[PDB]
Amino acid sequence: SKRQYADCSEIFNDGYKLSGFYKIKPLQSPAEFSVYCDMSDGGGWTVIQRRSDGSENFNRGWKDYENGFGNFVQKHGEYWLGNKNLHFLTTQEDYTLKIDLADFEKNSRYAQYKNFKVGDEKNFYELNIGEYSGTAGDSLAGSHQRMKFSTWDRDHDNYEGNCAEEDQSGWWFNRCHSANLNGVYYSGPYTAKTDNGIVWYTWHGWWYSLKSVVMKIRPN
Ligand SMILES: [Ca+2]
Repeated sequence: SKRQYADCSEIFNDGYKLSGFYKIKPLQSPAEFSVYCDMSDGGGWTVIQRRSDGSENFNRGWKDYENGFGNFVQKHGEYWLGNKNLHFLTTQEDYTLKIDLADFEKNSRYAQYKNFKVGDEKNFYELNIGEYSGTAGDSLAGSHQRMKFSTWDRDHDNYEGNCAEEDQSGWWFNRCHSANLNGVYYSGPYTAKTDNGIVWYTWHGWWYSLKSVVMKIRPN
């Protein structure tokens, strides 16, 4: 006789108002897992990805991105929740995605997308996003195309080479000059053979890497 919570909004609505790591288990997820719950923006945000200081290596393969990786104890650690957990999370409810972005110049923006859904493994964790809102600009647009997740070892992009092999990261890739929040952690402006930093091109360039990123979700 144990109690399980489907996501962070159920935790917040049940009276837990403190931000931090909690155990949740989406309905069809076979096992519970630790997740960061951000309770500060009206409460009940389940953090699915975080970028903070460049500590974690995001240049991983398919199964690493499938299972999740990174730090799950530190308040400001970096992690990727995991594509299978993303699927189980988003399939149990209709969710809004919020992306909080910050600068190396004390500035912040955000983007919000309705109807955030990640498909199952057989469909390559396809990304579904709805209408855009916010202040960062919509960098996930080029009703959006339905793109599949790609890693260096599993190429599912619309580019001839391997997008994920060049950006050293997994993402829902289309053509590698789009936004990528799992890119290499640089300090603002950066130089390389490709734009493989953490980019939100509507706000900063394709050659300015952001300071912190928080991708979180909450029911609709
Ligand atoms: Ca390809």
